[PDB]
Amino acid sequence: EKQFPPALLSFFIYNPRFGPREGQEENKILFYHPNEVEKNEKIRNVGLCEAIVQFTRTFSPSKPAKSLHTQKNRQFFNEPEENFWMVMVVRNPIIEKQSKDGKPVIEYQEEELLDKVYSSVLRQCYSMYKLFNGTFLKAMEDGGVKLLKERLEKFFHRYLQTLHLQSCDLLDIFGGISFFPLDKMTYLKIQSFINRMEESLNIVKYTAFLYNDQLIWSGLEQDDMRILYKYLTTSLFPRHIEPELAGRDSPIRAEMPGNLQHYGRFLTGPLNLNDPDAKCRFPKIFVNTDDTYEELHLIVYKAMSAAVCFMIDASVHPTLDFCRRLDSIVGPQLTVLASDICEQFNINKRMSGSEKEPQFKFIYFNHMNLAEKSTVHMRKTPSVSLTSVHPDLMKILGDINSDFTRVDEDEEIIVKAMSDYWVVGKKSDRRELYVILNQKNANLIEVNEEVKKLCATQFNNIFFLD
Amino acid sequence: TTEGDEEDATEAWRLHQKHVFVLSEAGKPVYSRYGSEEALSSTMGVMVALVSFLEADKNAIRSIHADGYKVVFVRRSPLVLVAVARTRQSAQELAQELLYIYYQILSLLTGAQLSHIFQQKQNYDLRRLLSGSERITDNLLQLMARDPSFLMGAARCLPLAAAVRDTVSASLQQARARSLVFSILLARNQLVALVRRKDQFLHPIDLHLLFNLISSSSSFREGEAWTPVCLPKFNAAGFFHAHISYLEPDTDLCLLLVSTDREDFFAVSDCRRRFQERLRKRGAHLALREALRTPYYSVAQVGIPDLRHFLYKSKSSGLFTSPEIEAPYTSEEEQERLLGLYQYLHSRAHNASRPLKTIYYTGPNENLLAWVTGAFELYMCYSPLGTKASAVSAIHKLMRWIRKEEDRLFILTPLTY
Amino acid sequence: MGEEDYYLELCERPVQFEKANPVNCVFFDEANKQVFAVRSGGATGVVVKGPDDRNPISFRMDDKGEVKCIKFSLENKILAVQRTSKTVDFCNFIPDNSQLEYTQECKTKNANILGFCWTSSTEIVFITDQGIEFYQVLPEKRSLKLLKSHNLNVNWYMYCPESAVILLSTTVLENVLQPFHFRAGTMSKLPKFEIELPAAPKSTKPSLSERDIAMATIYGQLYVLFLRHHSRTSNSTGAEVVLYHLPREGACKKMHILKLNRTGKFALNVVDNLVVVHHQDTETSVIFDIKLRGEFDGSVTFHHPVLPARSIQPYQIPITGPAAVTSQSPVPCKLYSSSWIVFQPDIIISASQGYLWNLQVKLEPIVNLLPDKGRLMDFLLQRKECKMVILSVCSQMLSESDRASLPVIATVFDKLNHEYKKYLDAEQSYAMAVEAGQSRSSPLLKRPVRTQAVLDQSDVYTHVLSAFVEKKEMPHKFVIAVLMEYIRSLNQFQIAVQHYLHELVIKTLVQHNLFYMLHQFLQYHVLSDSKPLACLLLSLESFYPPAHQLSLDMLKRLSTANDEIVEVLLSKHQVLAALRFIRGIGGHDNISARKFLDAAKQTEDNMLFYTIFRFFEQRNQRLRGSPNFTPGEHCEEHVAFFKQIFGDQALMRPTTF
Amino acid sequence: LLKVIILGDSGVGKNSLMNQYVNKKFSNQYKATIGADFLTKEVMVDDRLVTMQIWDTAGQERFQSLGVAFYRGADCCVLVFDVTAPNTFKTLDSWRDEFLIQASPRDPENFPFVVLGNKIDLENRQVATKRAQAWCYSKNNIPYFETSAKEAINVEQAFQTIARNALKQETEVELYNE
Repeated sequence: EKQFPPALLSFFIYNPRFGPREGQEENKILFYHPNEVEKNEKIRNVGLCEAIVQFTRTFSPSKPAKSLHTQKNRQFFNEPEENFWMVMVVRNPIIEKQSKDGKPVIEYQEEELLDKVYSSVLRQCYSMYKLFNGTFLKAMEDGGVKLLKERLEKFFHRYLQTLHLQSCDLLDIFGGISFFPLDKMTYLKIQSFINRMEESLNIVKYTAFLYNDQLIWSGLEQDDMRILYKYLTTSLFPRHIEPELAGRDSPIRAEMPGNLQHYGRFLTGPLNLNDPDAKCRFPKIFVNTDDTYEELHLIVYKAMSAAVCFMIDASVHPTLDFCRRLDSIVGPQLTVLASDICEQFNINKRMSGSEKEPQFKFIYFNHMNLAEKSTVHMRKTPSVSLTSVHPDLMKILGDINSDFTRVDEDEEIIVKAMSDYWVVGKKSDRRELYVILNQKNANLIEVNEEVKKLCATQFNNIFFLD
Repeated sequence: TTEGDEEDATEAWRLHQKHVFVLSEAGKPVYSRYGSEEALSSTMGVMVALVSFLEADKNAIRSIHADGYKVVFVRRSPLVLVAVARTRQSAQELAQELLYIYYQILSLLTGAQLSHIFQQKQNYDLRRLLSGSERITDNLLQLMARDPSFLMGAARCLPLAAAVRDTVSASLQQARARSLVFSILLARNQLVALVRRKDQFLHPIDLHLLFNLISSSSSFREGEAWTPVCLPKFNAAGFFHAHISYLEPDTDLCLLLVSTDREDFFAVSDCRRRFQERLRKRGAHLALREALRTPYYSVAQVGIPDLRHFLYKSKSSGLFTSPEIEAPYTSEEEQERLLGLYQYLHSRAHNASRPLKTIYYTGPNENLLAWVTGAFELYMCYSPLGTKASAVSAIHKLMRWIRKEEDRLFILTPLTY
Repeated sequence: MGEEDYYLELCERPVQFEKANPVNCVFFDEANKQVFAVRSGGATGVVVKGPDDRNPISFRMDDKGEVKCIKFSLENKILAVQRTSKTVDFCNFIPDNSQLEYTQECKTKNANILGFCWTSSTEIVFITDQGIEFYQVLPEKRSLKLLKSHNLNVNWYMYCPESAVILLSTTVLENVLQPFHFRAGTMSKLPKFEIELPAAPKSTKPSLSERDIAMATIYGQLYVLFLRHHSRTSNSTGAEVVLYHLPREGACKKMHILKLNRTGKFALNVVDNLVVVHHQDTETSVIFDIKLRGEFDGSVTFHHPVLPARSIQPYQIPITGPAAVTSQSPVPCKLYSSSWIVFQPDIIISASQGYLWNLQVKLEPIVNLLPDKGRLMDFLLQRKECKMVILSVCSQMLSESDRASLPVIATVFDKLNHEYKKYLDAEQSYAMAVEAGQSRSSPLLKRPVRTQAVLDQSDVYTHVLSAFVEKKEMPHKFVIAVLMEYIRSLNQFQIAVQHYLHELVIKTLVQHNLFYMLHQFLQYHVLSDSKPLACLLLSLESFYPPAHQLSLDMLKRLSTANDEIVEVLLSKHQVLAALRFIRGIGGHDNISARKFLDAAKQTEDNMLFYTIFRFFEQRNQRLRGSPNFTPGEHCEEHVAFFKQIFGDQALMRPTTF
Repeated sequence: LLKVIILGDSGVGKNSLMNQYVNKKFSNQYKATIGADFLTKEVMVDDRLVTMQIWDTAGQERFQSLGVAFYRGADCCVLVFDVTAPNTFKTLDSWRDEFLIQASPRDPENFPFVVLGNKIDLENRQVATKRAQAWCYSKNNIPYFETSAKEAINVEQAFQTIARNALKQETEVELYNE
């Protein structure tokens, strides 16, 4: 038996104004992955997506198409900037089953994908590109279609190698910032330290403060912090924490001369402060791309577990003297603070005794501070987490989420699957809470009671219904 | 004529909620539901290309989704059907609605006669073969939007007296002619009794097409008009024949005698009176008329506070019951809105991959429960101020009122010729 | 040098009296701090001037010989005069009354009175070269009943009134010290101790004069100061002043040392718990603090001078006398004159001019001569009257001219809140022991006095942070940093954060359009819950939209603000949600049929509103008794929606039992 | 109604060549002259109203395989070739070939075509009109018309003969299929 999971069939970006006249149709395509496809096939897929948009603009001239479904692919569109359409073509699952005549046959499981997961992934692609490389039209006014195409290729040709659509789920519909639980005292200490640092480093312009890969503080705005958080916890922290799991024989840790009086150690830019000609290659992000359009060097300094993200303005080039001074200043302070928060978190974990695994496996998301919590997803690998419950229940949660959004009010949907698994979901006060209860032989009232009990244990200070 | 009128028209032609078009595999408009058949070629020219575009590269267009309104494509050998809904209906349900429209076009003229007239010339205009008979296919959507038998795929039997049903069904059972297959006695979209040829089986899609046939035109009320009809789900090959005695000139109680040959008008039309006479002399005709005086039973009879409507279907037999939808859902719009909710629960509890057996939805409007088990599918609809305890209590109270009053509101014994 | 250069000033209203001339003998009583000027010549006309005394005590006595010493008892009731070598006279002093001198001679015949000490209002000690004799005065009887005594060889004596201790130098080298205390008219023995001597030359034997010892009351404790001059050698570390701690119980222990880095003559004083030393050779004054962190060599604590040596502020004596009509300039008294004599505490007398001064410490000038705000605060948290100057520092620490680094502000606030926390703990313990049933006559239950150092949030809100925030000169990031720094110090010393501080943080966070900062401070519970804060957030609904929701859940976390939640939900038109909420707590029987469906036609699904009227009696009809509402809540008037009515509802079956 | 497919050639205002006759921007782009343009008009032909549904087929070899389907049930195929170009005349006997192989109507030898020579206003004509006329005569009398899509002359009569001959053909279709 074979269960072919979904997989990125294609991805492209076009603009239906470029090459307005025939003989110039190839000028519509600004990017196409994979690039080895016959040119006529490129223009056929682009023509089909543009035709579908032009079609569903006959019935609602303001709301163009958002996804097209077929037998072997679902194609999700997106218009992030005026007339710059992106399209992602995913492949439906396949059940390949051996027949008794000796010929195994393929059945395209047409109705197994969720529109929301992959539309979110597509908008996430655009927003990550926006963070790391500007916008689409600013790049145009800067350097023409040639520069636009070059930037698009150089970013996406590498980015799309880390879209693992085989494991996309609800937590991608969410796209949230898993916060760290802290009390008044430690959080105010963190504010004191951040103000100290930013004032003793007068060129530092913005700041973020992560702990254990879970955000704590964020100087940036809200729309520009979720992308940067996804980048920090997907592509920055795992690669630079892996050497501590791969051992002394790593080709990067060997060139990492640490400091003895403080555990401070960089993660971007000059990673080894002793080589006197170390280069200051800091990643360079774009924030507030709507109003002020700032370009900032990103300096991730990581103590034991905590991690400050300083954002220096564009022109102010940090010299290696600046990096040595910054380490000398921040290392001891950040080591003290990281030890403080680690001790506090350990003591708070011990204070909550080892009660049996909470029989409600939930998922929580807060549409305003983008907090997000889950005990159905286990961190098997820190880059992307893998769930801990049946895939059937995950698709059930997907269907529930898809049934919610139709009106933005206080709703709740309880369900019992034929495995007798109870699945609850509430949407209220701009929050969504999905719960799974493996309670066999239950009834609706006991299940409502159980959701009440979990809500009182964890979200008591979080508005909800009884 | 200035373009101002055309502008006002097409600006108000797109807010309609259930645009349905059906066209031929060439690109010639067969049927257009809310628009003129002339303009909505050019548009709907697009509609065949998009299908024949994705058909080139070993694929098929299956649906388009904006945010707010789906657009569903369905293909059958001689016709493609496209439905631009604006509702909360998953792609599958709209596909079922289009398949009903297609099985309807199959009922107007046989389905082995479409393959033939389109394998002979793909140029064949089909809007001048099934011309005039649009309101047979234009109301079927309205029945699809108000009557809940479609979403449930079962016939709603009339709540007749326990014994009177046996008498009327016996009067039916006696008049068995050789050129007969089914004898159906329906009363205004409800199934009083039915007697099929022995060891035969009817399909609810066919019953609903006959319901639409009768409820569509008014001619059926004057006298016995002997008409042909093919029931596509039973035998797609050839025609059947049936005629329509609206028994009492004031009320509406038609019996159906579907037959196997075309010129048996008299051999089976005798069965009309050979049936009516014994029933009328039994006096059971008076009890039938009296039950017909009020065929809809409200929900207050159940004696349940916080309960606005319900549907109940018995998997054992295959029929269902439902009160009159009356209290807030009276406006012909709220009727579809409520109807769409049971559509949601029925699709959500019958997803062959992931099946459920208890739902509950506590919204900013009617909040509903949907129980399902081996024997029966029970769907309800409350008032939003209903605690879960109150709903789980009403779901046993109503079930008791059903199991107690069952034999009155159902058809318990299948009658065979 | 301007006024911003000196810190030791003199009294604005000094005591001017008749100067010292061979006819008018002048003496001083440190116990009562009264100067006697007696014009002899038979009719000894004595005038008495004190610091508090409004009208100088003027009177006449007879010249019964040369007057040697004169002192009044406590409350100034009894006068005692030593005029002879063995016999001291006394007078029950009633003003405007003739008093008979009664004479008492010492018990030991060959004992010579050095003087006397009015230990209390009715008891007195006589120090003779051969011992001490403690009597009590019987003025109406005009006799002295000898209470106690002790015969001992003596070089000289010294008396401290506030601690009421006599000290006697007995050994010929005067380096052995016999102290004696007095309490409740009872004499008590204090243990003897010894003074180490510095290196002496072979030209004489160094005699420890009366002028080398002093007694002081520093931080409530009794200290013995000895002025030890380092004889001139190549290793001359300058002269010093050693503070032997003399406890009321236990051995007198050398505890503190004071380095002068000078050689010559010195005049000591104690002003506002500081030890002031004047070097007369170069007219310099140095202040020592004993509670400032000093060099602890493991045995004793050494202290540098707190500030750089300066001269006492040049003083301007106000003109007095009948010649004051002419425009004469003020006379500046001769600072550091050789006629300046010192008495503990803080009393300097000038016979050359006949003036009396109580040296004082100004605190504004130390805002400049000491920049280390850490030590500066360690210094201003001990002196009295330190609230105006501490607030001036705290507000100057934030002006753009002298804007201080942030750890400096953190340390300053930590010290202020340490004082505040001490006061709060003392007050809580007092109130708890008061409710615990302990009486006021208990020596442990005294209400803790709130000193001038304690700066509660009211002060740091009125004098520091309000103007600082409203000045709009500082970079707003600095302003919010200072605010959250104050709040951090507070929450660290486990103090309650007054809600108005949170209102200030919100005012500032919104005024500079920092909104996600407000969201984070709300999410992590830095701006704690309240009804007024919820009102403020809800008011902010226009600028930053989620604030509305940020308010709502706040109200929910209150659990004491139900009706507020209900009115805000009615405002947001979530009628169904308000209803499903009030039915949750339990008030669904007490609610009014009016509001929920009189605010009905504003959402127009009237069964979205009339589900409820019958429901309104589906709960409690048994209490009243009617299908439609009666005037129970004036609802009998409020039947006005059944006009366009759809369907058949029309009444509740009024269940009555 | 008449499903008329208008074979053209890319290069001559393929995106503005047909828009004179239908007099309205119904057809814009929906896989249109990148796929095939869809545009209609009512004609009064022998006092009968005919509904011409017009599919301009893009000649791009990248967009050609959609020709097998777009040619189903054709009532008239109209060939547009340039009088100023000899190459699209040489191709005129290869125009009909692919159309007859893919559309494959029942009776191809008499299936109605119409040849249209556009851009007559432009000077320096390379194809003598008589050349195309002789092609038509040797091709079983396919009606031909010279027209100017920038002048809108005589194209109405081209659609006129389209609709008349194809009305004969459609009466024949209904007669055979019954």
